[PDB]
Amino acid sequence: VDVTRDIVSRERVWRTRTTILQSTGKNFSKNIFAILQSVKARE
Amino acid sequence: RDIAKGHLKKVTEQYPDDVEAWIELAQILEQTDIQGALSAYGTATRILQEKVQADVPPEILNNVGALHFRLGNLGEAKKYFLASLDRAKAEAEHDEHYYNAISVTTSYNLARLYEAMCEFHEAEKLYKNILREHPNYVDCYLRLGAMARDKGNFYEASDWFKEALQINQDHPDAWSLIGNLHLAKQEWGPGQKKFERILKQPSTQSDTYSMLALGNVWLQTLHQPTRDREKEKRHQDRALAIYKQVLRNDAKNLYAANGIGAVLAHKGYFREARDVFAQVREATADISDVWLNLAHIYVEQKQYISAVQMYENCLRKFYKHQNTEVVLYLARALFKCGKLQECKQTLLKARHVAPSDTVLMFNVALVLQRLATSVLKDEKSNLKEVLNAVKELELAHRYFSYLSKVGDKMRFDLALAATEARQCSDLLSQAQYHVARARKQDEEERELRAKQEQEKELL
Amino acid sequence: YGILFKQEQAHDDAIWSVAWGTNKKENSETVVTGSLDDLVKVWKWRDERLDLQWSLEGHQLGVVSVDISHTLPIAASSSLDAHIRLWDLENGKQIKSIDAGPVDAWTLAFSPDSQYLATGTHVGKVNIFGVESGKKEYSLDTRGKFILSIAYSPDGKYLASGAIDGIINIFDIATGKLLHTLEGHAMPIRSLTFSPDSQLLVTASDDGYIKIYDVQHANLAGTLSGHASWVLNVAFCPDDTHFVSSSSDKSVKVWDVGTRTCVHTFFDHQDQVWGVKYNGNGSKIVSVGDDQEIHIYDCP
Amino acid sequence: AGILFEDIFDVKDIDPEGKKFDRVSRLHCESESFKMDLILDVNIQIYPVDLGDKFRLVIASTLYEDGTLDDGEYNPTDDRPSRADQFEYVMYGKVYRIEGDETSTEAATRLSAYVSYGGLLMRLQGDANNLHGFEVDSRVYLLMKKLAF
Amino acid sequence: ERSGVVCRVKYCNSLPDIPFDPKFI
Repeated sequence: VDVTRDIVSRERVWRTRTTILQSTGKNFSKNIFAILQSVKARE
Repeated sequence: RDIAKGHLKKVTEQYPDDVEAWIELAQILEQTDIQGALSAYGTATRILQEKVQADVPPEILNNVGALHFRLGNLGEAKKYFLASLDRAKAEAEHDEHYYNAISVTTSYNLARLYEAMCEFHEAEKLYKNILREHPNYVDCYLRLGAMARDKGNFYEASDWFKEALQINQDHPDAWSLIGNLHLAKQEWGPGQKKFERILKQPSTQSDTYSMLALGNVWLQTLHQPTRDREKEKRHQDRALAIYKQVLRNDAKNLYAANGIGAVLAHKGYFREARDVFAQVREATADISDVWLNLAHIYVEQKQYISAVQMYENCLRKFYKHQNTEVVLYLARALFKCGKLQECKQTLLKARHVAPSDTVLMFNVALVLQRLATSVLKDEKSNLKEVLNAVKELELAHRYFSYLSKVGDKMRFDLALAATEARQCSDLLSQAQYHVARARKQDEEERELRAKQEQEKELL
Repeated sequence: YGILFKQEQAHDDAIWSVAWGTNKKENSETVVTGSLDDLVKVWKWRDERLDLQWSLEGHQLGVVSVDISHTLPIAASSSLDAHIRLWDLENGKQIKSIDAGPVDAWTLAFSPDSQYLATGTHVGKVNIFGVESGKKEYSLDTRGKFILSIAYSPDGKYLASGAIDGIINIFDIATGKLLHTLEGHAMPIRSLTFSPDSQLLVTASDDGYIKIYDVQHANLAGTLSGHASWVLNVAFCPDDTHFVSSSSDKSVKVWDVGTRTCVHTFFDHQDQVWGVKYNGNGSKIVSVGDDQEIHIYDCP
Repeated sequence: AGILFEDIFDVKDIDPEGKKFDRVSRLHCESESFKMDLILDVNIQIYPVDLGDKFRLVIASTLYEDGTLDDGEYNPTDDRPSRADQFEYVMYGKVYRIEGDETSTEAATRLSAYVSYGGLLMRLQGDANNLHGFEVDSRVYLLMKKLAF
Repeated sequence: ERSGVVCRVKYCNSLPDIPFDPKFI
């Protein structure tokens, strides 16, 4: 029906699964993978 | 959007008969702070009334009620959605703008509110009113099964979820909810991978939610004594590879580092777990996982305060204010008087909602024996205490008898209770000793008070 | 609707149970409380004031339930200690101590005749002890998981039991046999009571739906979205016009038993409400919770 | 180590009394995992904060990450691992009072550790177990840092 | 005592549900 394309085309959904899993902070992986590699190097 | 913001800051100061400027303001600010969008729709509502007597279109009262629905103004958002419905109903000639779709979205948000307004029945009825008029809608069909899922994972919740998938198999949300079905009963540990690898096709791929659900179902296989069989180590390394992958594609994926720190903690790298969980905490400490993992790192210092603080913070929610697992995590280093005697209280509070568990009935007995031997070994204790300790020891012995007949255990046979029974018998002998000590101290205090009373008679 | 009375620090520990006599008889001229601090405070409620009348002790573990004889100012009290103890509310002495043996006993259920006393157990049966006897007279052989709740009808015609499987086991106290089994729930039934007329049977479930089945034909009379949190306790007034339900979220709702509409929601509990009970007339409603305190809502 | 106390905080008021000074504002802040309370004066001129600003506050006994005690003299010219290197606002001050709800018989449940950072005052108030690291007339460093969240 | 308390201490982390966002238009 057109009711589907009537709504999915105007809707303005702002949040979804991935936006919950993502940090909104500035913690990228430069400060994470660093220790991840260092502890492997200790092994 | 930055250019849209900087243009809107130019239209906001000057007043060239601004009419839709606040609409475009709120249309960006609904991702940013929700109050800015609210202020913009608030002023846009009145700015649409000075030129003519024209009613507010339903789309604005709808968007503002949708803003307020995220807030605690649930009743106010409800009035907004009611007014949007009444207004969209009045749009008998807006067939181009499709007033009907506007009423559809408004009713959807309204049933979502009633679902959220502790009124599941109104949400049910509104969702059915969308089904009866438009069975090609998904979320109305899904939230309905969500409501029934509260009562149980086996009602028409599960059916409506599967039926939704059959109509729209390429709907990642319905599919994810499918895999969420199997998470109730974890007996589908290894077999969930097939159902999880369905939509892992390249057209879907980079679905971080599936990848993480995979790493989670893979992590559940950890905490096994088969690590020396080179079986859990490979599982750890595999999940670590998953996490590294979802890290390279999403450095901000806090659940990636969450599981990385989990496997490091299972590695005993609790300091490496500590600071990765700390970075998670800094980014978003609100999630139920950090309140646990962080407390489990702090408690591992044997000294702790934050652990019980974080256990308290996670229990603040109404979800499971009465909870057994939190007390099982907390029942640790139980030897301080405020840990021993208090943990009895929290074990009893847990058991009064879950009396059927063996582990509560076992740990309450272990803490009882810990206290009883903390006063029936050497202590020149208070007199009433040695009367009470033998009572507690008797009840511990009764539990020791009752536990031994139960078949199923905490995946660990309780055959080792014989040493608890021996401790019980020798604590009983110590009770029969310390009650003699009790009477000697009794006569001591009586002669002390008498020799004081005589001094008072002298005065 | 409002709060008439409140006490601060009415107990030193969570009030797990409260009972108020509902007859015209003197048994209504007192309040019995059971809390985790092992203080069975008998309050008088004289002068429309919650005086403390007796302070009974001796329970090893905290009081899981208190129930007042429908015929006398006497109550029975139970604990996880499985020593069910009985008291006279106008002398404050101990009558007896029904030792269950192994430490598996649960909430109590005073018969309206005040002659039998049902108890729950991890075996799933409902052991009907005798008030003046203490011996296990007869036990309903309806095994399963755990009898989390049990209740006597004001006239004594039926008897229900809340399992951990959401299996209402409608017993018959007049013959001792399982007649119906209402399985409209899958959540652990926390508590239930009988209508003043023994016609409606409310079921308090962790799913938050206070569904209200029927007993005479064993059918659902309608759904009721009661709380988002677990429904912990639910009592009827005596005139049979409304019923309150206790949540796990500090609310108390005055649901209309006829319209299934909340006519008032109380919010003067600082922690979650273990129990609620009416007066002899149904105006004063006592409520108690983890906040160790007692609140008397007035519903004229 | 020398890390006396740490928590997540957020600013919940500034200058409730009105702005008594121009480069210094009272911050009234709350902790989040311990729900302790803080009244801190910051140099609001070089380190501005607003209501709702979230920050890490690590009150430490010494700056050095090896925990070696400083002599309390300002020196610069130093390589040594220093906690300051990973903060934004660091102050040095003298704990000058520790009030609490001591009774005559049983101990305080809550303490209020008062610190003067060369005259910029701080009161940290909460359950005593988090304040056990404070003793009156002891040197401490504030080491706070705003969480971008 | 001869032992500490028995505990299946496991570093768990769940996943969030679908947010079912209100349909702004």
